Amino acid sequence: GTDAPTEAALKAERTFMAGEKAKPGVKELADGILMTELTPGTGPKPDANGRVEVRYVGRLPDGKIFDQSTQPQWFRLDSVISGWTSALQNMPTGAKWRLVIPSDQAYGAEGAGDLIDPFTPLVFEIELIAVSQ
Repeated sequence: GTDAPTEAALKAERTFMAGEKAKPGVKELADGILMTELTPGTGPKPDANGRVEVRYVGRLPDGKIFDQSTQPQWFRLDSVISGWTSALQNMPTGAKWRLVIPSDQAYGAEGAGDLIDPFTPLVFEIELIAVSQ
């Protein structure tokens, strides 16, 4: 119910992100997003202004699920957090990816009220079911 000093919160985010970056098989995509491939795919990749149909689980660094799909769900890439916009352009239909997204590519300093604190990196597991224009 109260915010950690930026100094401490930023340090915690940086050490979390650096730890994830060092893990085996992790690829650093644009803008600091870290990807681990659970399952490869060989289908189409989405355009920056296209749509993705996904299953997903979104977690805080301590594991807490803050949002998840209940069925495959369509999103516009130009209308989601910027970490999805950039990272998912790399993702072929059929793949299952783990993404670790720095807070400046997610909800940043503002967070999401009391649901996501300022300076919180996010961990997603995403299955790409389909893409479209």
